This record gives sequence, structure tokens and C-alpha cells, in this order.
Amino acid sequence: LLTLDILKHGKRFHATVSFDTDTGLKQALETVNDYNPLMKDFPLNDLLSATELDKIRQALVAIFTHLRKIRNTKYPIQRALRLVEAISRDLSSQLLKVL
Amino acid sequence: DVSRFLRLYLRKEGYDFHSSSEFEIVKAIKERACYLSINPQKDETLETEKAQYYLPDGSTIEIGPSRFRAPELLFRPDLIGEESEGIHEVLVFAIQKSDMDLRRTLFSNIVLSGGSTLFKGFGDRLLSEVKKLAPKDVKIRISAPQERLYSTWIGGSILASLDTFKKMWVSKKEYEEDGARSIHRKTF
Amino acid sequence: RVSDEEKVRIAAKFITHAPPGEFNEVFNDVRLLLNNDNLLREGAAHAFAQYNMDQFTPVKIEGYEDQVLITEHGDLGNSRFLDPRNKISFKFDHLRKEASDPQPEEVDGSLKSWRESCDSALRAYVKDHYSNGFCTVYAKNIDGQQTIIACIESHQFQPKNFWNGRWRSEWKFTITPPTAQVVGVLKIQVHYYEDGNVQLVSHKDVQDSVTVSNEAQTAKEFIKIIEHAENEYQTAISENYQTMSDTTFKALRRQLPVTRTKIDWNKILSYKIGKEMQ
Amino acid sequence: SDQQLDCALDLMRRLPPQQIEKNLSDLIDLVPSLCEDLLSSVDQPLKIARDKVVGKDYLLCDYNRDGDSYRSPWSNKYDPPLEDGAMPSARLRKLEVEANNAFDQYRDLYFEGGVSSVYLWDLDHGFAGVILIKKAGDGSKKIKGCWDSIHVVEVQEKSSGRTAHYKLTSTVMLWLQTNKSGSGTMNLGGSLTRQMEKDETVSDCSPHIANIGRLVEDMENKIRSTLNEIYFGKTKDIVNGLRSVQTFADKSKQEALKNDLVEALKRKQ
Repeated sequence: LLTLDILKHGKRFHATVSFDTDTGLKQALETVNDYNPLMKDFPLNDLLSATELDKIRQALVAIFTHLRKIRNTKYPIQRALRLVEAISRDLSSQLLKVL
Repeated sequence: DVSRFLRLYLRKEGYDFHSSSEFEIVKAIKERACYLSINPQKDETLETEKAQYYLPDGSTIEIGPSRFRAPELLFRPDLIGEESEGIHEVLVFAIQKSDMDLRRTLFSNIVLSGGSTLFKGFGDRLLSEVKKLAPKDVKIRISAPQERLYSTWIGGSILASLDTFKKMWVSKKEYEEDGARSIHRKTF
Repeated sequence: RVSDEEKVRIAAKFITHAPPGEFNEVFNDVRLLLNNDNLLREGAAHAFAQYNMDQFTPVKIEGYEDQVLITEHGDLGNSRFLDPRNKISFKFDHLRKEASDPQPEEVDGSLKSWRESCDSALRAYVKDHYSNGFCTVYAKNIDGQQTIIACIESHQFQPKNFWNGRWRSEWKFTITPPTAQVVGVLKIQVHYYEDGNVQLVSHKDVQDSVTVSNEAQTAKEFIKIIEHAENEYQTAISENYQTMSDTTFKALRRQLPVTRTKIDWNKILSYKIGKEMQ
Repeated sequence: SDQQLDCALDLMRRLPPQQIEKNLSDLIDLVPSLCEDLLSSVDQPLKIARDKVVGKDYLLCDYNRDGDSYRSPWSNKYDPPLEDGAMPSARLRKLEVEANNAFDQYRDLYFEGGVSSVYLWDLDHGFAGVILIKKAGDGSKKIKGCWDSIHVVEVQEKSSGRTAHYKLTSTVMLWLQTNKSGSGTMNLGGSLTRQMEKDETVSDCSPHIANIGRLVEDMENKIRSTLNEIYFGKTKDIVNGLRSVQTFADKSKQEALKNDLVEALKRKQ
């Protein structure tokens, strides 16, 4: 901020305004904050140590009900579809060792 | 060119200055010993006080009539022998070759810039000339800021210091892509 | 749902604004629309009477080949306008556009001398400046005042060329003998619709006076005031059309901007012109 | 009742362009079952709305008529308060706000005032918009004019490569009056409509909106021009052809020599 004050006090507005506008940190942080509660406390561990299919039943329903908060956070289409296939990837891995 | 014509008049006075590094002395004389007569002819029909001038060498030059007729060239390029126009005619033609709905606004806002607008009695003579060419009872207004030498530079400092200048320039990449046509395209 | 009595005001509104030479078409588009010929029969019949009494309708007189005009200032009820020329009464079907009963009108005698006098002078005037003009002069002792209501009408109904136009002109030659304040109106309605639609509607409230000196003198002098105002008015109208690209339209929309150049859309969209800076 | 509709459109065609709104309401009051069948091809003036949150103006037509509300492009809100309207694409919302900006510049350059609006909507391989411009005459001045413009534009963008197919349909509903002493009162109605389509190449320097701007500019120049000369000169010709200023029998002399030269020109054939 002291360097920014140097450039502001020296009437050079370029680097000062670009320090917040040219840097995409502001929009990156706001999208991060939009996805911030969605990424904290994710029940993937419910899927990790689940060897019994009943644990997997309740686990699958639990993870998707926690994922239900993407209605308010603008989730993308293709991102959600690759997400679903990733969920099925770990489902398949768990079932492979289960068999 | 006013300095060049002044050099010719100095030769006609008797004082010769023809060296390339002496033409600069002629410029110095133009910058500190010339003025603009209000009446262009009434003052020519009189003998002035003929003030002196000290050269860098230490000599002395009495100028005489070669000090007001020298910047007279700007208002009459007949002295240099040319069919061009004076400054006043450049203003009046620039205003009259525009939309008739803006003439009064343009006559109420004239800005001078450039170092040649620093002669004594320049603005006053310009007002007289424009009044002779503008239509009757139209407020003529000539401004003359104190930074006529620095007008274009200060304007550049204001223009380039804006955030829109990023979109107003021509990038190097763009110049390498299109070429000079990109400059003529985005010339404004 | 709309009642039936309002349809009379509707049809009256559509007939009283019908352009000249296009009355029949308004009638077809109102006959095939209002669906009740009885409602528009009475209401539109009164509207027809208005539309044909006000616009100086050209009515043909089969007996003397004159083609007189029906002016509002002369009637005896059942389309019984009193033809001043030839002193004949007549009935007239506003729709058929054919007169009826050329009974020799036993006029009471109001200003018949002035009628044919100023009529004659106006016949000369019409034959001078009007191509397809028609004159008609109503002589009447209106409310204890002798007056001449000279009327002028010219029109061109060319539907193949998609245009019309009806120069209408009235001149109340108020025969107030010491000061004939000849105040009348010259209303004009011109329609043109080739690949578009354009309507010219104008009128000049002419006001002039002269003492009724004599009859022939004020007849041709009435023509003097008429030729003055009409040449003046037509010429002035033409020059209003002349000074319209730069004044009237510039009040609405300029031809070119004040910078006298086109729009560099690339410039405006690419960056802000400096409008943020003042 | 289809012939009834044809005669109704012809009645509006011949209707006086001074009371378009009132008489259109009257014609709808005849057969109200044919009401919103006529409000698609009967040209009438515009309606000025008022964006409360922004402090601007925005015109009203069917394209902004979302449900029964109007999408204020200065705020992208609906008035009446319908929170269920058809919002445009966010992409098109940005394209629309810059469209409104560019046409405010356009309007200010030619009209020197007035109200404007540019709405937008989709297409499978492109998009389409409308451009409303309403310039009323200078209320202080005596010239009571009312310029009205509607520009239906449909951008039929091609596959790729950024070349498009810009279809445009315009309409100008003029209005004029002068209370000049030489003319008394000279009312002057009028209306036009044209179509034009060009395939200007799209680029980073030539976006779609710029192509549309050039088309709207050229179109209005042609309409204003075309009007002024063709139609208004035609009306001047009609008034001059009705009554002539020169006395007859003088015109017989000039037309006499005119027919003499007619014989002279068609004499040396």
C-alpha cells in the first residue's frame, strides 16, 4: 500500500487503478466466495470408507442433498456433468475393491 | 518562416545574418524585439524610436521598421509572395466552412496555442481582424492561456493519463499484424 | 361490447375525415365493416350531408352543363340546396352523386345581382387561374345582413397515379356596404399514397376589407383581393416546401450531424469519445 | 370476416395521420375480437415510459412488451412489476446496453435530443432487435413536429468466420406543422417503410452493432431524403397542378409555343 501511495501521490493513476482492475483478483475472489461454502464440508469421506452398499445408498443421497445448494451459486452445465462422471468414477473404484 | 522573413528585412536594414548558427540569433530577435502594430499601415507611415539590440557578440543593432512588419507576414502572406491567407482568414474560413448552427458557439470560443501567438499585440490585432470578417453583432471571444507553448503537451498529459487510453492506442502486436493500415484505421 | 348509438359517432368520424376523391372507398370499407346499413343509413346519411356540404362538393346539373357546387350556406331541408345559377332548386343523393328534381327555384331574391355579378367575375377568375375550377356564389340576407358567399373549388382525383387533392376556397363577401370585411378561408387537402402515405392539410385565414364602392368595381376588386391572396398563398406554400430540408426537418431530424460527417461506429463503440471528460 | 380485415387495413391506410391512436382504438371498438390482430401491422406513434431507478426514458412497443410489462433497457426491469418476464441473454444484455449507448450517440448526433431505445432477442443462428426513436418537435418553437422511427433488424449470423446477413425493416411516422404567416397553418402528416439487407463482414473492428448502425444511418438518410424530395415535392406538384399562378390565355401562349416546339422536336424525326 505504501508503494501504491507513492504512485498515487506522484499523480500516476495507471498502476494504482490497474492494481485492482487489471488484476482479476477481485472477480476471482468473488467467484471463489460464491463457491466457498459449497467447497467447505464436502461429504466425500462418506463415500471413502463405504464398503457396504447400504452405506453407499445413504452416502449417495447425502452427498447429492448437500450438493443441492448449486441452485443459488450458478453452477455450470458441463462442469456439473463432468462432476457427476467423477462421482461415478469413485463409485466404480469403491465397487471394484468391494467386488 | 516569420524569422526567415525577418532575416530578409534585417539584410535590408544593413545588418547581415546568414550563418546557420546565426539564424538562431534572428529567432532570438523575433522572440524579444518584435511586436504587432494595431493599425498595419498608420504605423508604417511613421518613424519609430528604433530601439537597439545587444547581440551575443556584444554589438548593437538598431532595428527600426523591421520589427513590426516582420510578424505582419502572418496576416498577409503577400509580403512573402504567396496566395495563402492570413491567420484571421484561416479562422473565419474554418468557422464558415462548418454547420451554420455552430458559428455563434465557435465565435464565442477561440483558443490560441503555439509559440507564434506570443507576439505583443497579437490577440488584440486578431480581434480587430476577426471583427472585420465576422458578421455584425456576434460575440467574438478569443482566449489565450498562459501555456500556449505547452498547450499540446498538457493536453497530451490529460489525454494519455486516462483509462480509455488503453483502448485508444495501437498495440505493437496489432501493428505487426495489420501494419500501417491499422494506424490509419485507428487514427482517431 | 359497444352499443349501436356510438356507431353513428364512429361512422360520422370516419366520413368527416375521408380524403377527397376517396369517399367511396371509405364507404366500402365502412359498409363492409359496420354491418348494419340502417345505423349508418341515418347516422352516416347526416355525415354524408356534412361531408358533402362542407367540402364544396361538385354536383352535376344536367340541364345547363354548369357543374355547380353544394355549399353549406344554401338549403331547404331534404337536400334542397338552392342553385343560384339558373335559379333552380334541386334534390341530391349524397351517395349516388347525382342530383334530382331541377325545379325552377322561386328564390325570394336576396343579392341575385351580386350573385351573378361576383359570380361572373369569379368565373373569369376561375378560368384564369383554376384549371378544373368551379365557381358558385350564394346570395343571402343572413340575419339582417346581405352577403355573398363566393366559393371556389378545384380538384384532381387520379387514383391510377395514387394521389388526390382538392383546392377548396371560400370567400364570405360580406356585403356590409361601408366596409366589406371580406374574410374567408382557403382550405386545402392533398393526399398521396404511392408506396407510402403523405397528407397535406392547410388553410389560410384570409382577412381583408374594402368598401363596397360599386358592383362591377367590387366584383373585379373582389377578384383583385382574391387574386392577391391566392397568388400569395400558393406561392408562399411552394416556398414553404422549398425551405423544408433545412428548417422544419432540422427541427425534427437533421440531414447530417453538426459535425458534417458520418458516424465512425468503430470509434464510438471502440472507445468513449472523451464524453467522460469536460 | 377476412374481407372485413382487408377493408379495415385499407381504412387505416387512408385514415388521417393526426389521430392514429384514437381512431385505431375506435376501429378496435368496432370488432374487438379482431383487436390484437390489427396491433401488428397498423403503424401508430410510440409510448414514452419512465425508468424510475435510473432516471431515463424508454419507448414501448411489442418487443419490449414482456407479458404485459416493459423491459426498461436502462435497468432491465419490468414495469408493471412482473418478476416472471423473459429476460434477454446476459450476453445480449451487455450487447443491448452498448446498443442503447451507441444509439444514444446516434440520436444525439442527428436528432439533437429526443428519446431512443434498442431492445434485443435471440435467433438460432444470430439475434434480432428493434430500434425505437421518437423525436418530438421543439416545444418552445412553433414547429410542432414528431419524428417517430422503428427499426426491425434481424441479424442472421452465418456459420463462423464472422460474416453475417443483416436483415432490416424500418418505419418512419412523420408529423409536421408551421404556423407561418405566409401559409397560415400548414399541417403535414406522413409515413414510410422500407427494407434492406446486406452481408457486411464482422470483425473486432466491425462488430454486428456497428453494421447495424451503418444500416440504420443509411436507411434513415434515404427515408428522410426520399420523403423530402419525392413525396413532399409530389405534394407541391399537386398543389401547383391544381391551381396555377399564371393567368390563363398567357399559359395558352406559352403552351401554344410549347406545342409549336413539340411539333418542332417531333418534326425533324
